[PDB]
Amino acid sequence: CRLQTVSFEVKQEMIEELQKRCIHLEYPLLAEYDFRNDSVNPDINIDLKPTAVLRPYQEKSLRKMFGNGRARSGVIVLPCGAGKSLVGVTAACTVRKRCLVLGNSAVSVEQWKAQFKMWSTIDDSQICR
Amino acid sequence: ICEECGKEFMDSYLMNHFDLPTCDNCRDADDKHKLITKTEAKQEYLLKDCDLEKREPPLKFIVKKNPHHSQWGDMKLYLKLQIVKRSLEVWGSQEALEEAKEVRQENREKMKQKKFDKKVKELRRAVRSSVWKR
DNA sequence: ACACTGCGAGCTCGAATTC
DNA sequence: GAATTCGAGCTCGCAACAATGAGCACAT
Ligand SMILES: [Zn+2]
Repeated sequence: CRLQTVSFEVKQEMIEELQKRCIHLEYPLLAEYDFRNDSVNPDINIDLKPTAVLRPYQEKSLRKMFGNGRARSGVIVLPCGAGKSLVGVTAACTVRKRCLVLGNSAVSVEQWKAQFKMWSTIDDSQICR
Repeated sequence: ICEECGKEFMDSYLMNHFDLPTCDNCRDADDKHKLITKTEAKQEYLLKDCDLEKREPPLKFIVKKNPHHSQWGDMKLYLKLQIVKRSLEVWGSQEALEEAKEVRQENREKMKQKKFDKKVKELRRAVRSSVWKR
């Protein structure tokens, strides 16, 4: 998969098999985004509005994601009637880079637009579907 | 400024409707072009709506009265050389166009016969289901 | 020198159990 | 390993589109 600080460039098309083998020899791969200082990406004006108050179980899940001031690629399992979507908007409101939301159905993308307009203060020219 | 005869002119029938620098002296009514309507550019040269207004450069049209309505709506007209230049840009060569039309022109008669077997398999299902049971 | 917005067709997947 | 049942999505063709009413503010 190819092609102090030693590095070697890996192929994008088989990044899945590299993560399989790196666990297979107990040197696992982390995905800690260090988002406070990257200087390449145009930080957008997503800001969480002071109307979406988040419950203490949602504040505990986001505290384990943004641990040391650096975002972390994980899986958060909350019930659907619980705040499963507000934690998604608050995580996009905290990294504050180009989010990309994926859903299973064409009805589900009609809801994530309706949640980003409720708690995140975005114009209609930036929530594209 | 022209390209066919190279004469300097202010305006003509062209270059304000289609952006083509061609003088109005000859105008080539049946020589270089005709005025093809919008519905003929969809079923003959087989272009979708993502070919006449999104492929750069986007070409424009001319609105006119409908001939057999006179009170209803529009009738768009395109320039004929602008369409066959777009069909060569979207569909490779000219000998890929008609060859793609053969597999498309059989899809409607394929629908004509596949309508006639689902009409058999449904009407026979209403009478076979009463004799298979006991 | 006709023709806008809706809508069932193939095509290809998925989850889970079948044959 | 190669079928099914019922669901989903994206392309794209198909057929046929419409458009009816009534009055006071500003210059020499
Ligand atoms: Zn000329």
